[PDB]
Amino acid sequence: SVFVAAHTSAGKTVVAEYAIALAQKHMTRTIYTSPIKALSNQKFRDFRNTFGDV
RNA sequence: UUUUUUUUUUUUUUUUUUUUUUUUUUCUCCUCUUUUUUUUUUUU
Repeated sequence: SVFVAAHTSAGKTVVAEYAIALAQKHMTRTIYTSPIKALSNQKFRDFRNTFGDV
């Protein structure tokens, strides 16, 4: 279990997409929670063309 | 000078069967009178 306290936004997302890529090697599922509508779809768009299905 | 968030119309389909109209009651029952019975025959 990891807690992160930093300042840059995308810098914290590296471990997030590390876990996301790690799930498909484990065949499990992951949930991403974004408590704002604009950011909720930006990560989906970022990871759609990047890999897999979101 | 009034921001931000609260998903939606149950899943399933590629199961066998070798009979035949109907169907099941009603009891014994005083017949009145000119008769033997006439008769061939011919014209259809």
